[PDB]
Amino acid sequence: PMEEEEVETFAFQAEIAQLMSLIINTFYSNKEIFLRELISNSSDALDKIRYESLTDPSKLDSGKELHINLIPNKQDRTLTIVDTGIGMTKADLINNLGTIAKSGTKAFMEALQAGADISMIGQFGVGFYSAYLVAEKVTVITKHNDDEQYAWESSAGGSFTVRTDTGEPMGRGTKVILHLKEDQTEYLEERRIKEIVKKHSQFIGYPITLFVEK
Ligand SMILES: Nc1ncnc2c1ncn2[C@@H]1O[C@@H]2COP(=O)(O)O[C@H]2[C@H]1O
Repeated sequence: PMEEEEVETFAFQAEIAQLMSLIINTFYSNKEIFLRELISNSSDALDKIRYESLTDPSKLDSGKELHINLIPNKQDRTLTIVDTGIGMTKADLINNLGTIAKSGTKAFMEALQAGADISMIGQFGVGFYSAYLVAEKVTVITKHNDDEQYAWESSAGGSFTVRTDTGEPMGRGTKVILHLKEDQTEYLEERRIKEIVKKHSQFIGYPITLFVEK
């Protein structure tokens, strides 16, 4: 019997959409920073669950260990960043990843046309969009204590979708799946992945594990 599923389609805030287009349709050197950005956010989410749980231990019922996994997959050209942080609720997703204006956006987009490195992206608080340096399509699966597991997704172009996730239950945390663009498969190489972790994500304060298929 046929399953039904609710999809909600949202427009990105105008300047996000401008920023997203700028990321996708300009050449940038040094695109490797995208991974530093996503580890940072897991690091943030990880600090959050750690602190929130000192207030309330039961918040770790969804899992005690707080870590980041990196999962490259050469068959489907996805690199997946997994954390056991606080996760995002449906409203966390909609507000935080595209809906609500960010105050840095205009300044950063002026900083790029003046010729700053896309490295600067973190300090303007629009670092998540660096995913678009290397990915044609991003999926975010997220599970917060206070909420059901949701999937956000966007091929840029002005829009993203949210829906309840029907895939594997995660427990608590965030899964960012980068569907990588063809010319960017280097971020599937465990050599390359190790290189950039050690270069840029040195003193994130949670263990990081790379899983290599073979
Ligand atoms: N891995 C993650 N876990 C929890 N929340 C996240 C994650 N990635 C992004 N977010 C939310 O998306 C937001 C984007 O801007 P900020 O990094 O300031 O804050 C980020 C978080 O609020």
